[PDB]
Amino acid sequence: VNPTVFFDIAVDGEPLGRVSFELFADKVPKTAENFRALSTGEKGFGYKGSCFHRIIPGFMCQGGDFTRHNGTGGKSIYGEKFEDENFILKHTGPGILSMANAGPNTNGSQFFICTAKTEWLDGKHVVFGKVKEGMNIVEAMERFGSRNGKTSKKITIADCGQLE
Amino acid sequence: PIVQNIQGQMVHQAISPRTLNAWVKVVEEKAFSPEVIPMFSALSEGATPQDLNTMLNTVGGHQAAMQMLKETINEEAAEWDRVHPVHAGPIAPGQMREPRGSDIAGTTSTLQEQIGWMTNNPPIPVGEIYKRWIILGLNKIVRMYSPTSILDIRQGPKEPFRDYVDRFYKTLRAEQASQEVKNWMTETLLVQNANPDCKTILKALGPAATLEEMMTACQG
Amino acid sequence: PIVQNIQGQMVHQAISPRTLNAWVKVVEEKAFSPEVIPMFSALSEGATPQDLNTMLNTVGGHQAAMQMLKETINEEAAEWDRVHPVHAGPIAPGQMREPRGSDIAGTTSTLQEQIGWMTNNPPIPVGEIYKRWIILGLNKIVRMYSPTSILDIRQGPKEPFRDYVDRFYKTLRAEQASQEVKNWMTETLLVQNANPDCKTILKALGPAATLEEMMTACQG
Amino acid sequence: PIVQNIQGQMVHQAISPRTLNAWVKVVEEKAFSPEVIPMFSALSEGATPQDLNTMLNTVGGHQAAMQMLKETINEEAAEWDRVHPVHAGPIAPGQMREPRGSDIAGTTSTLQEQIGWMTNNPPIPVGEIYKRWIILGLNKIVRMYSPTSILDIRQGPKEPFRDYVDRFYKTLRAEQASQEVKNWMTETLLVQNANPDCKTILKALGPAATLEEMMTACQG
Amino acid sequence: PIVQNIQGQMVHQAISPRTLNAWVKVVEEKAFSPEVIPMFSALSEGATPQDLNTMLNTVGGHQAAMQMLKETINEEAAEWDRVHPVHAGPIAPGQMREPRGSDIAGTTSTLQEQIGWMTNNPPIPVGEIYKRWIILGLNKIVRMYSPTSILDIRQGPKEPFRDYVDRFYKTLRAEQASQEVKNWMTETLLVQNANPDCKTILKALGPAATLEEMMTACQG
Amino acid sequence: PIVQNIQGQMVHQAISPRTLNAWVKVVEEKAFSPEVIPMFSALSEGATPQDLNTMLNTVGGHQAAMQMLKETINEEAAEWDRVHPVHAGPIAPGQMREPRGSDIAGTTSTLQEQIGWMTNNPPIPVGEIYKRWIILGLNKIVRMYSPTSILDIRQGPKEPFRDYVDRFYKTLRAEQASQEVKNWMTETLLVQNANPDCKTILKALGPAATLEEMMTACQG
Repeated sequence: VNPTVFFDIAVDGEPLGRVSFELFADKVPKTAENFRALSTGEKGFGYKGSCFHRIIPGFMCQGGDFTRHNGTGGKSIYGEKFEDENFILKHTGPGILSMANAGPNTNGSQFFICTAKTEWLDGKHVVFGKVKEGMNIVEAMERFGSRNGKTSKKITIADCGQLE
Repeated sequence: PIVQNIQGQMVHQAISPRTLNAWVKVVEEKAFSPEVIPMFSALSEGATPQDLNTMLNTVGGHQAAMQMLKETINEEAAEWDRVHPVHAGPIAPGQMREPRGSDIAGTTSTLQEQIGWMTNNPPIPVGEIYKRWIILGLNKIVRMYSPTSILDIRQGPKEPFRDYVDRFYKTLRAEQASQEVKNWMTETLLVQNANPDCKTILKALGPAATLEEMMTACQG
Repeated sequence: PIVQNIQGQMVHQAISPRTLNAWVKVVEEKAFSPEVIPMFSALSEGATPQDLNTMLNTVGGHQAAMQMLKETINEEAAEWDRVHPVHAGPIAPGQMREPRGSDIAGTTSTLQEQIGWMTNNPPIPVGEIYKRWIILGLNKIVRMYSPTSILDIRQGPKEPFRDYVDRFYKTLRAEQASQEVKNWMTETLLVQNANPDCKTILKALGPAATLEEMMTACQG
Repeated sequence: PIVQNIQGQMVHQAISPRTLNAWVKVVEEKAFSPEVIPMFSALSEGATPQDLNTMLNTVGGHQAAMQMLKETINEEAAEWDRVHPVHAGPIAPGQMREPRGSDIAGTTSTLQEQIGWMTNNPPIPVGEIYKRWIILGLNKIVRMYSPTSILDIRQGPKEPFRDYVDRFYKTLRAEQASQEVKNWMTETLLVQNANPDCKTILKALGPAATLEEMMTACQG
Repeated sequence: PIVQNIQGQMVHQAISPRTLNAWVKVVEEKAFSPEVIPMFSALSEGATPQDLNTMLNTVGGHQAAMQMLKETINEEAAEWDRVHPVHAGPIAPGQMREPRGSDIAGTTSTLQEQIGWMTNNPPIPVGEIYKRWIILGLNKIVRMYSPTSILDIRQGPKEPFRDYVDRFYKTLRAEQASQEVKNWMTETLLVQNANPDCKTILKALGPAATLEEMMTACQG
Repeated sequence: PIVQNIQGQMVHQAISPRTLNAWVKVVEEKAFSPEVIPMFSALSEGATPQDLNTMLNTVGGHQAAMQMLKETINEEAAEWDRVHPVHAGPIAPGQMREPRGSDIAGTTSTLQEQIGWMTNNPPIPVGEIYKRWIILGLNKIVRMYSPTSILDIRQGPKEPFRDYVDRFYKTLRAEQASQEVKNWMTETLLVQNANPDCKTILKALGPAATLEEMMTACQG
């Protein structure tokens, strides 16, 4: 019933590990379909070969800008941006997958994986999934980031797709 | 157009002459009216860009409309190439190179490459993108064919209310400026331009009146 | 529309162009007759809401009637939402999607969601619900297109009983009422509005006589 | 044609009676209008030179055009044989010999040799070259059927701009000039040959004139 | 109206007389114009429902407009009661009960309850809700006090373009039917109703023309 | 507008009604003149964008000028967006996000966000940027409201030099041009357009004579 997608992560081309995500399509369906479809690449464009452009140790890893590769772009499967579906789920801990945005109703394709409990984000970013397998791969990724987000090595989504 | 098999996979299939004949006949007989876009979308479901270029080049006559459609497709392809630059260098073995705007149009690519794009893993919907572009072009064409503007509608002293509302909604569907603007128009302009007798019969029902009672008022 | 595919697994099969051409032709040739409702119900058996939207968009002309149809579909969706709101209850162990007024009308529901709602166990009758709505709308349209009231049906001085009863029953079928009202009307109105020459003949037969007896009586 | 079996070897298939009937019908019905070349390229896809020769021979009438097409095919075959040497002698097994011009024309070969040349590795597009020759011939034919020239089009005092540009683009599609010269023609003569009123209208419109704004300006 | 102190907390403050005097003067001197709503929203920032009932009851004259505003407030209060139903069962220790639709207006509640509602934890914005209702009522009032409709605008042969566009935008801001419909109107109705000479001067710039060049064209 | 509050902590203080009344009076009597831009800058020192929106909404009449101002604000917002791109993503807990092009105009930015952007360290100059935009708009409007051009200013036969130079400098200040161009414009236009007797009187003083000597020349 709820889809599961994976990401095979790479640090400058060396394979690092697989993170897999359960998308809560039963509560945030339109948000979950957009991450699912961008992971499969079935609509022609997507995450494969994009990188995490902003990694802040102890906060979150952000990625998903496949058009401009630096947080200023990305687009959804419904157009460039769409509404905040709802705020049922909250940022309760590491592994929560939440939507990045540029204020309300500006969701595109950027997402962030929390590596800590970030309750201040509640009510401001839609949560739509959580890490299933691979959280120590997300944790190891932190080491390649910095206080301001700049990463030291290129961290890419080498491959991604749907598992179930 | 691609068609699924018994085991679920799909492979290219030659375009049926019946589809082309029906498309050309409906274009000739029904000219360029609002009801060509649904039939076009229904006729060419899953059609490759070559099949759409066939269905467009095969339309004899109305060459100005076809040139408008070609210009619209050209602008959409240019915008697609600007928003999605293609990478250079060697391409991965498990991935086929991504198409450009002129190749999304299907102008400079072979049919086998279209089939590989459409049956890739994950599949790339070039046919759906080019169909969306053609549908936008056809919307602009049916906008151009619109005979009269929406504001110039005024019912004659003898023209029945049925013909008036028919003409009104015809040019309204041919306008397609927006949805909420259309909703405001069907509230205001519909009752603003009635014949005085039936006009006051409609005003007797107030703005809360629906179309059914609006018509059966002036009926009989 | 989806169809049972060998073996026992329903897969989506797009609407065939020949079906759309048959629908366009029957709407062109027969306009809006009482019989179209059965032809529409038989041309779209088990159709996804997208197929019914395609068949309602492919119509040419009669835009007023299509507008009444769309408005009645909206009203049925509104009433459906009102009759089927989410009241608080313990969550079900198994979750199945749910069709909204807008999810049933095929406006904001993607084709995959409708295929899911149809092929899932237990199935959600979205197709039959949308067909009931469209059939109610078509009944409204065909009862509006009635040229004259059933009360005005009267036989000419030399008009044969054949054409008289044909036209009378046609207008009665186009007319809308309960079955008992029709049972009373066929006994109170048919014999009275007949031509006096054959009216005496029908009166000589009896009040509760059947149609065939009167028809063979005034035959010739 | 050569239909590619699903997940299997491509199998040869005889041309469909439906395809041949549609071809002979469009020939008989529309004579030689500029769209017969796109419709022919659509009907004949992946077809062998035997199939193309059959599709050409089934045409009845217009024997002058048929003889001109055969002469064009002969000239193309002569040029091919002149600019391509033909090898002879013992040929290694599993490798077909050098296709001559008379063989690529299909006049001195057989279906077995055609399928062999179309299945070789790398494939040799004998069908795609013979179709190119047939399209060159059909282009010569449609140029010969052009009733009036392009430089001699003048808009009538009452004939509207829509009809004028329709005739102009039809004659442009029939024209034989290269695409680079074809552009300057539609840029200049379109506004240089119109009636004085909309001529001054488009002159006030000035440069960057596109068909949509031209037609919206010449309204009324 | 509540006011913040040095420590940061807020407490009720008596309404200043030269606010009531300024409001009464601007209401009488300017009567009803689109620029009374910003003045009202600026004068009573943070005012309790009692203060708004004061500012409304203090308006002598134009009693029909005040009754319209009272009726609009009445209907708005009923909708709030219908949309949210009070919950049953035990109430949390840190929370206490909310106001009703009629008590949002402050008609049946004392000032201390309003202050407790506005400075509660979390605060309840009854003042902002009643201000929104009053602003909607004032919008309807300034709609009624519009002296013409948007369609009847036609510039006279001598009336300058400046006065025409001033009247147009005045009755357009007084229309407030929508925002995108306003955007379509300012494109179509603004260009459609000009004096023939300046009309064709504006047509010389095409639809891409902006308002500045639109006016400096007819200027001088 | 925010103001330095004892001690050293800026807190939000709503706009005073007396300031709004002064603004309405200066836009009632002075209307649009060169002096309004300086008066506006002094009445709105350090004002949040909401206060400037309130001061621009309270203006009654002159709707064309307000629309020009709104459109120029939109243009400046688009240019700011094109020059200062805003990156999407989660915000830092300590610092605020970079304001977009429409967050400056107070359209979609809540008052709290603006207060944050102003009181934060380092501060974001949203108020001064929006004031620069409004000042550009007001300059456009006051250069439009000029009745005649500076080239048309000419002295009457008996019109004293006082009124002539006053009107000339008033029109020159209302006119829009670089100060470097004005330096030549004055020395070329002031003496030439004067009365012949006063023309010779000023030419007797010299070309580079100052304004006071030129004045005391024809004094009385």
